[PDB]
Amino acid sequence: SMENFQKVEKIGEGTYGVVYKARNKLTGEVVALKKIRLDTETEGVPSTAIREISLLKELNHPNIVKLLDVIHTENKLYLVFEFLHQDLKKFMDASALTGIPLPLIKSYLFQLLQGLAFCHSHRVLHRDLKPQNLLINTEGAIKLADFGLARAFGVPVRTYTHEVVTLWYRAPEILLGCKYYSTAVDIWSLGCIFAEMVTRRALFPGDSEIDQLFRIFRTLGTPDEVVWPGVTSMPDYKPSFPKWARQDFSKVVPPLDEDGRSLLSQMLHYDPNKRISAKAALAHPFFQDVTKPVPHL
Amino acid sequence: VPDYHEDIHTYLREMEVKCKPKVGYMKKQPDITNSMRAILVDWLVEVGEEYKLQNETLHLAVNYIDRFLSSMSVLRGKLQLVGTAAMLLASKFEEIYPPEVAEFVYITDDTYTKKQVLRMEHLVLKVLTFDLAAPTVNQFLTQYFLHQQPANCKVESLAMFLGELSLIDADPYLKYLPSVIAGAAFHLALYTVTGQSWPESLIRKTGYTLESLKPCLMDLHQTYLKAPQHAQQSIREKYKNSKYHGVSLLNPPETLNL
Ligand SMILES: Cc1ccccc1-c1nc2c(OCC3CCCCC3)nc(N)nc2[nH]1
Repeated sequence: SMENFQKVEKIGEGTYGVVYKARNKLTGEVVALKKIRLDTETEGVPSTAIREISLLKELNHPNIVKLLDVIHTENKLYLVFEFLHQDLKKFMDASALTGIPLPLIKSYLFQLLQGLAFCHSHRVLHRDLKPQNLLINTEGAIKLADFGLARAFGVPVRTYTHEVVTLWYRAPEILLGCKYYSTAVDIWSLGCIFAEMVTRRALFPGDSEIDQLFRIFRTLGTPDEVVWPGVTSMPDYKPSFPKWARQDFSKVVPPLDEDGRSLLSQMLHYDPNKRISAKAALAHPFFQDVTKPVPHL
Repeated sequence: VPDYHEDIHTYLREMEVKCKPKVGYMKKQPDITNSMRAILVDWLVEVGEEYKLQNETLHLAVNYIDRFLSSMSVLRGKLQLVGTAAMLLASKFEEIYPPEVAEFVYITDDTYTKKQVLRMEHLVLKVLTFDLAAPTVNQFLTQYFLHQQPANCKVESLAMFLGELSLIDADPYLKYLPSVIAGAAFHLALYTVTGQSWPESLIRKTGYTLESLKPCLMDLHQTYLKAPQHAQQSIREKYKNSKYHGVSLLNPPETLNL
């Protein structure tokens, strides 16, 4: 079953499994293999893999990582994906001295929003967008990956898992314990990632949920009933929250031009209902001139 | 949040046809029958209660079973085993906290071993080729519910019941798609409680008309009227709980006048 695949090297570790680079000996194709151990005696096929596979087969799109094959054994389960060369996080760290050129930021953000709109249009939440899970190839593509935490949703949504999204990229409606959340939580993640491409450091590196809220508030202002009808009702809202003034957005991500600031500001709108959709984002004037440069690996 | 409502509706409408079990499958099952399937499904409803599982989970499980049986011939002694694994898979896919495999082995009064349930799980995955994200009556209902003006959760709970009732009788409901059964369900609920009809807004959205729903509606209405006397009763019991405003305790209309 794997007779044809030739291991090249470990690439790392998922929400589970180990990931390897391999070549198809017969076709020459380069792939990534996610290897999951199962057992019997235990809990069977992990719900992460069940979701990742089922959703990943429906989501076929140029900015979503391609699941090529699924190999069964009694004991082993292999997910075969197209190989991509590195992740955004690795890339940004390599772009230390030079910064990432704005046309490339724009390209990458355009494509991520494309792929994210596609997820959202097929009732899928990613729920874990961050540079580690955004993969880039040597031809200008960037692609959503790691659907380990993804989930199929319904209209209107019901309460889904709370322990969700990596801290630094977590939307405030989740931090505040709101019983519903939706697509808006993924856009906030992009928002944060967009700011991170520009400034190269993370927009809200909190080390707890409270520290993370406070960082959001000190940048965006403490929300109240006028900015966000309903906040003072939410489960983890506290009337003793310090009330910080909103900072002028030019200060938040200084290198951004007016269009960029506009976009970023809507991607980080507190009220999810008014926050921008990936669909709507693709028509934003920020993108009027977008192209597709190849980066420098 | 409507920015995607239409795109999603469209999508589920395509996918329901790709994920639809093969209509005449029971004829080709040499050892099981519609009536055994009713029993199994009714039991599943029971399991759903015990473990406080979502209705969505029920509906997916049923979908899985019907799809599995559309190509895998199974002996009656093993039907429950399929059932169990479907339900497990459904829980894994849909639930925040699925019950553990040990719990599933529990509720099959020691009929099967853990190892079997786990093997069966693997075989259901292989047979359904991991395609678990299947549209359900529930997912359709829930969208239709956005068109009530105003919401009446007597209606919503009533539609869910009718919808759910349909899972049990593969004859005739296996030949109707989820979106359509949802249609009938919603209309019938709506009529019974408030005396109103399938809204014009839903015509525009679904393309379905009272006309196009008539076949299924007849089947449903009848099922509603004979519900008290059905061999299986787990759903009626369930839908008496305050949770669903005891809608099963409501009197079905004598006529529809279509
Ligand atoms: C992420 C990475 C860094 C350096 C070299 C290769 C890769 C890489 N990971 C890949 C991968 O798995 C990445 C995935 C693994 C689990 C962590 C989240 C991302 N899949 C595919 N198709 N290509 C990959 N390339």
